[PDB]
Amino acid sequence: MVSPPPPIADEPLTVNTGIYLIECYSLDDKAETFKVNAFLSLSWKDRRLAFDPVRSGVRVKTYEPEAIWIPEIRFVNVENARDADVVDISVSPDGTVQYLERFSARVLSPLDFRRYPFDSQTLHIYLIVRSVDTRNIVLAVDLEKVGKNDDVFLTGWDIESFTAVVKPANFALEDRLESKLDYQLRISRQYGYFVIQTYLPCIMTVILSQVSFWLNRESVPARTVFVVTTVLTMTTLSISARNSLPKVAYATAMDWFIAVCYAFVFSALIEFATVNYFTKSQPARAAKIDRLSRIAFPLLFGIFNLVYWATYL
Amino acid sequence: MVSPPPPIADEPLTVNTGIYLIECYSLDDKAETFKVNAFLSLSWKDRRLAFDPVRSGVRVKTYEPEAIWIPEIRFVNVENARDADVVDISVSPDGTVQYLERFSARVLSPLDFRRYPFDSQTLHIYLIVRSVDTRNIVLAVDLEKVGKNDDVFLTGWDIESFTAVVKPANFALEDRLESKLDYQLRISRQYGYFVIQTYLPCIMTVILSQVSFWLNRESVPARTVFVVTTVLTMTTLSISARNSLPKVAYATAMDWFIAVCYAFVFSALIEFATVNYFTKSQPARAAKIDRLSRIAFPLLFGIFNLVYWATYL
Amino acid sequence: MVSPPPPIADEPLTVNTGIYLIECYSLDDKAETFKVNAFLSLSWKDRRLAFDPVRSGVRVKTYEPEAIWIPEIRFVNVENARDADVVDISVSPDGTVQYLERFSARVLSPLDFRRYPFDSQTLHIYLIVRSVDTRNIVLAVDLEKVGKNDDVFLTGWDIESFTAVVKPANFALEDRLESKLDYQLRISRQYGYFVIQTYLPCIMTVILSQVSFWLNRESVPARTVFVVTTVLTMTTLSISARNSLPKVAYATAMDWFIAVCYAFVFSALIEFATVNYFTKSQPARAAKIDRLSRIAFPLLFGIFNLVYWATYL
Amino acid sequence: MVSPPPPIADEPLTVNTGIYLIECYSLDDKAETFKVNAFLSLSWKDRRLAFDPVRSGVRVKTYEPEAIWIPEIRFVNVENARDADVVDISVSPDGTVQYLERFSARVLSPLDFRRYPFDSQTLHIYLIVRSVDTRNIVLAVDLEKVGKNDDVFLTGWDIESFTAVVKPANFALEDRLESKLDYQLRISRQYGYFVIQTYLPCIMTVILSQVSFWLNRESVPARTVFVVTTVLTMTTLSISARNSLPKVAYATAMDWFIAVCYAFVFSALIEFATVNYFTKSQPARAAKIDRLSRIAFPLLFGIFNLVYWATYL
Amino acid sequence: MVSPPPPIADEPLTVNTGIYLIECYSLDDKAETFKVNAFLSLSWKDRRLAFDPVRSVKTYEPEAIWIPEIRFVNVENARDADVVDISVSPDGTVQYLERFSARVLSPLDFRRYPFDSQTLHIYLIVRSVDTRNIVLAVDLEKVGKNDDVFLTGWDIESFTAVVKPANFALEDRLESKLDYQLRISRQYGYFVIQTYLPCIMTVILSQVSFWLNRESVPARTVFVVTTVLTMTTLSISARNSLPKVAYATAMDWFIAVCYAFVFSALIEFATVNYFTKSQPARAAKIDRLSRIAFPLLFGIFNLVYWATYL
Ligand SMILES: C[C@]12CC[C@@H](O)C[C@@H]1CC[C@@H]1[C@@H]2CC[C@]2(C)[C@@H](C(=O)CO)CC[C@@H]12
Ligand SMILES: C[C@]12CC[C@@H](O)C[C@@H]1CC[C@@H]1[C@@H]2CC[C@]2(C)[C@@H](C(=O)CO)CC[C@@H]12
Ligand SMILES: C[C@]12CC[C@@H](O)C[C@@H]1CC[C@@H]1[C@@H]2CC[C@]2(C)[C@@H](C(=O)CO)CC[C@@H]12
Ligand SMILES: C[C@]12CC[C@@H](O)C[C@@H]1CC[C@@H]1[C@@H]2CC[C@]2(C)[C@@H](C(=O)CO)CC[C@@H]12
Ligand SMILES: C[C@]12CC[C@@H](O)C[C@@H]1CC[C@@H]1[C@@H]2CC[C@]2(C)[C@@H](C(=O)CO)CC[C@@H]12
Ligand SMILES: [Cl-]
Ligand SMILES: [Cl-]
Repeated sequence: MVSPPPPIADEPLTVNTGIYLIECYSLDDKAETFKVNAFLSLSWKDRRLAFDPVRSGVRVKTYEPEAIWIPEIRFVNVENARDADVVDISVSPDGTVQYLERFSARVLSPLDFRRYPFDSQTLHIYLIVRSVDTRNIVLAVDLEKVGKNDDVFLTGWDIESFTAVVKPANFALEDRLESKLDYQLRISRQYGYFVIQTYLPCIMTVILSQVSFWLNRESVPARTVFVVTTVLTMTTLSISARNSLPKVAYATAMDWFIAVCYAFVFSALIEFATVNYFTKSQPARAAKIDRLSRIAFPLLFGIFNLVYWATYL
Repeated sequence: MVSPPPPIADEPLTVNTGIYLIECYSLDDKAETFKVNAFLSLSWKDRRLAFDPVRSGVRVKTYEPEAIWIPEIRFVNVENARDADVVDISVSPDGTVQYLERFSARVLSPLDFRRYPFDSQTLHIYLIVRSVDTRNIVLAVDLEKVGKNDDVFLTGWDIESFTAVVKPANFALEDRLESKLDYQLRISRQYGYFVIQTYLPCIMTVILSQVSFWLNRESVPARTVFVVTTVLTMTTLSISARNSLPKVAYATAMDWFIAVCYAFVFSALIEFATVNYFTKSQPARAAKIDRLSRIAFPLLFGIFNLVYWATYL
Repeated sequence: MVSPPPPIADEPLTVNTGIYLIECYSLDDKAETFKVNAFLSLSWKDRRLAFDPVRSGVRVKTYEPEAIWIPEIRFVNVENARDADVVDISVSPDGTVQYLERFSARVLSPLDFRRYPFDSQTLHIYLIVRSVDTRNIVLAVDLEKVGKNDDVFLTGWDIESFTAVVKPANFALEDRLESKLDYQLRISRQYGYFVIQTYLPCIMTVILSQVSFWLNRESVPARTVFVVTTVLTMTTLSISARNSLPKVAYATAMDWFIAVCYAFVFSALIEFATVNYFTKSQPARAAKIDRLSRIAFPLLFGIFNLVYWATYL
Repeated sequence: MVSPPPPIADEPLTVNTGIYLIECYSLDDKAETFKVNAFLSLSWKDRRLAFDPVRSGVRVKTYEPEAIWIPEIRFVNVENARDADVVDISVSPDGTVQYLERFSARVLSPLDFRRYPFDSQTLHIYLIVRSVDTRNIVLAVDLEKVGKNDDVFLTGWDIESFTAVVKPANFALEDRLESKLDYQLRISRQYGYFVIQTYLPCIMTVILSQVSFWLNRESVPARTVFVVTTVLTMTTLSISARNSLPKVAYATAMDWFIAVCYAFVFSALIEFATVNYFTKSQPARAAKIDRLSRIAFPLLFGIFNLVYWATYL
Repeated sequence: MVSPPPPIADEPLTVNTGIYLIECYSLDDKAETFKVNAFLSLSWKDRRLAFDPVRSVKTYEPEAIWIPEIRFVNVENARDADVVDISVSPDGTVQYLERFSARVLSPLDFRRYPFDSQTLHIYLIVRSVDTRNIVLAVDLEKVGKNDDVFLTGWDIESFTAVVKPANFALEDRLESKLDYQLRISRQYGYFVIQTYLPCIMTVILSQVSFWLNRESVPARTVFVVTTVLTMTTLSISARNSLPKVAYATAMDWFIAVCYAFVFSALIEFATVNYFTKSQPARAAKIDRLSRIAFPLLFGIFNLVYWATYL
């Protein structure tokens, strides 16, 4: 068929859109993609399909997508074109078409890891339509048709809300009008897992590094093993932790925690080296160094943990 | 075509459903997905298709799916629309259509890892049908048509039973009635593998850490090597083990075992540090500490193992 | 079309089947799947297609799959429906259809790792056909049409034989007769690779563990490094080795070898701890322990290797 | 249909091409591939489609691709044939066809890692068309139709520009003329990530290796632990780092940095061995060695870092 | 349609074949597969399609005329092909041209690895129909490869075809098989700096132990033990890149000899330590000789090895 001609001769055709999330899975932090399976509902007026509700003994009548003109609606931030199965098409006596499909798609949406792993994100799904030569087409949001099933889960996340920005973005693209809607899924990460995946190994490794201050200054190899193995452990945990993320330029909150832990551990190494350096000559100085490290380190570390967990919680 | 109109003018069309599991594979603990290949059987009454068994020399007659109306049956908790090959369609003289297809699909079903690796799960397969404007459609379960092939296996699991909840869940979705059935595959994990993957390295690492109490207190480096390497081994086993699971918020039984082992090992480190701290001044105290530790540690560890394996077995 | 009517009115239609392996690749131990690319040949009698060999000056005549009835043959133990390209269809004057297609498929067949890596397996490919309402259909095996190309290889394996069980399994399924053939690919693993992947690191790690008995008893740290590092090496090799297999409940022969090596190494640890425990008081006892160990350990290990390699070779 | 015949009887048909990047993702350094989703716009003259703008009350008129001849345009440096959805086809009264599709494709384009990770690249997308026997076909670039969406991101790169080389490469291939255009996406890597992934572990490992010069020369085991563990750490970081790249023949800037760090650390090992060799006889020599090393090493390292970061920044 | 009937009534129809490599990527050493994207060109004589050039090239759609079913043997799935052109000649000569991509499965010989050369094979095959026997041939004009073809780890020597095909019987029909051969040689330098250097340096490090004071037993223990475990790790790591081949590669030999030298250094340290109190002259002599023999035997070994495999 052809696009619905304008009654006002100069009126844009608006398509009322709605998405209802059925399934949400495969949120890939490294790929910054996730997979979604949902209903897409579109609704518009085409009087050419109108009919008398009394002369015609049918109350609605239903068409197949090949029978009538349907607007070409595309997703923007997606990897391939979605896979969709048309579910239903119902026309009204006045000519109002209500189209309903179920689709799955891999959406590509960038994440802000600065606050990670205490981060919240807004996943975006951009709808777009390109105007034809006969008529301009404009997108709109039917709030009645937006929502998500209750059994929608992201195993690592809390799902806050799924909403749409009602006013669309209309703009020129290659000499035609495009209309783009922004659906927004707000989510916040469940950080507890990482607490026992990285934060505990780091804190315990720092404590282990601090145990060296209580060993006899003359047993140099023991303290060497402690300091060195704790340093290498810190480095390994750092690299391991950053291996979960994409190659982002900035630093995450976990990056800061790990870097400060590395500071404390390397400071323990420098302390061990200084004390050993002063052990023969000036044993009073070395002894005082151990005494102060033994008080300062766990105190500064406790204060640091307090400021950090107070801040990011 | 269109849906069969009701004879009672107000009667819902019920679709008799059945699933027969043929193949079950690719149970991914991290993705909380598994792949299934089975028969789907549907059966309903469409009088329009009735025929004279005598005038028509056929006792059944068979149609192609394009020939007759077939209800749109969808899976809910699936990643993509299933891949199906229609196997057979048999109409009865009275108009009873019996439809049979074979499908494969990737089902997405969440797992409860709290008791892991001693966990049981119910994998769900939700069938759903959406009512059309001419008639409401309702799902039901033909028990004769439910089951699973004997050579169905989950390499890591024992399969208990495959049953269906007979009463469906009917609800409103985007202004239409939907009918949902819940097929339930009950399975229980075979934990033995993990016993030799994680639990043994942990137990042996604890014993190794305890060996340090029997080394001469003056040979500080040896005990340092024991304690430190055992601590780092415990940390490595913990991280490694938790790397097999999805980012669940809670803690598994394995988490508890590993955490208690880590408690014992780090406690052995603190013991070595205390003994070394009291070795020059008050050697009687240090000696008494080792004397008691050699009895307490393996005893508390044996008791703990008793409570744990007694509980989770 | 429709299925060939029976001449005996009560005679089952047999389909003569054959598979000719062209390519065999991607044997996945963890997934218990492999990919196969082969010929499938079917042969049956449809009198409707018969013709006079003299009146018709053609010796065979060939049809397209859409032209004639073709039996719906399905694989059982497969992940998706196969991908098939029809190669040829030739009818005989008497009505004998010979159909030939080339297909690729991902077959799922469980492996028995108990004897691994000295294991042999039977990979299964189950063919099946479902009876229609007009006639019962039964599978059979045409040995002339079974075989494999000589350049068929599964890297890391010896291919013994590819045969078929001639008598099929006929059984009732959802009120219809099904006919199932069992094609069997017998293979045996090439263990030599693992000899240099796991067995040598273990044997050398045991020898290294035994070196500790010859170091001076007063150099406690050296022996500590030996015993501890060798123990951790054993643990690492065990975990690494079991990482190649699926989560099987049982233990493989490699598992037994590694476990016995761990027994010897941990026993060397206990020996080092005992000798160190008796080094100050009763130096004769410790000396005797080292003296005996230096003979017993490598002897018991040699005998063990003798029994093991004698058994599994 | 067939291609538009030439008016000059000898004139080549040019197709005006444009690509508008919508989505850019999955830049795989190891595979040297990336995935792209964009608009492809083609424009050519087919006087067979001309029409009177007055007799025909329409100003453009739009066709389906099956209705009219469309040039076979292929990508060269792609893995599979692209996936395209035709978006619009608009003819002008003069016969000017404007075709617009949206496609996704996996482009294969080699990278120059010599300056990695301080590298810039030009990703190429080569368009090509093969001439038919009725007419030669030539490609051209419509600058109005080239560009990229503002929300185009490579989660690790700065995108400089997306341009086209206007003069195409025309050449003979298998006895027909081929016409090839070169679209060029210029990008430059964000190296900061690697600074904290590899460069910091290396620098800290070097400093740690230098700490050994300040330990008492008599505590030989401590210095041994330092030097040896730092050497193995350097080796591990080197291998790990090169594990991110494809098997390129040449050496990267990171390769040079790591190799120089390895030089400094192994030189620290040789220094420790020499000092230990001269510790009993000629302690003055050993002392002089440590005294000089403590000044030389960190100076040569500082200067080295200055030249390196000055050069590659 | 049906296959072209023979003019001699008993003559086989030959199909002139050619492959032109456009794209070559994803050579997987572990899977022994590679991916190829190329032109396939076929040429044969069908007089039924001949025509008077004066009364009337002319081009058909593949559905319009009979086209021979040509299959690849050593492939995982059937290729994906887009027909590019079909041109008939006045005499009936059909020239068909398609562009295809396929994942070819071809075994590699790792014995000389990583100094190995390989011949990747692409086997074409055609099955004879009941009306006529079909035989394959090679149109040299139609064989080649684009210049910008690269294997990101290999030097490409040549791409040629064996002109004489292999004809044989398969399930009661004649099959005709062509062997296209892509000769390549591996660029070993990467492995030179991935494994061989860590091995050589690990051996040197193991040798440093002979110069430490014999009384400092723990230091030498650290050297020997860590160097041994490093050797083991490098061996396992290296063999993790290859399929589970039965035989041994040249890298296997280099790593095995390095392991021999390192474990020999461990045995030397243990012997010296065993004789340090009683017979210190013997231990001293052992170190004296070792310090000369080890680096000499190792240098000579490297000379023979790199001389041989280059
Ligand atoms: C920072 C630097 C010099 C600059 C690089 O070579 C790195 C070393 C690391 C070890 C440091 C050394 C400076 C002197 C220190 C602090 C010694 C002292 O207490 C001096 O009395 C003990 C450890 C030594
Ligand atoms: C907990 C803390 C201080 C707070 C952090 O720096 C961590 C260390 C770890 C080592 C501990 C130390 C406190 C004092 C201990 C218990 C010593 C004593 O028995 C003193 O009698 C031996 C080991 C020492
Ligand atoms: C097995 C056990 C007890 C049970 C767990 O606590 C683990 C320890 C590990 C260290 C063992 C100890 C038993 C006594 C041993 C063998 C000592 C003796 O030869 C006594 O002469 C040296 C090392 C000691
Ligand atoms: C390079 C070489 C010989 C050649 C291989 O066996 C490797 C060793 C490594 C240890 C080196 C040795 C040469 C002599 C050195 C430099 C000793 C000296 O200062 C000599 O005064 C200390 C460490 C020794
Ligand atoms: C090969 C064997 C015995 C057989 C297995 O238990 C493995 C050990 C490994 C350590 C070897 C030992 C034999 C005796 C050696 C060579 C000692 C001597 O110099 C003998 O004087 C030092 C290291 C010892
Ligand atoms: Cl579905
Ligand atoms: Cl393309």
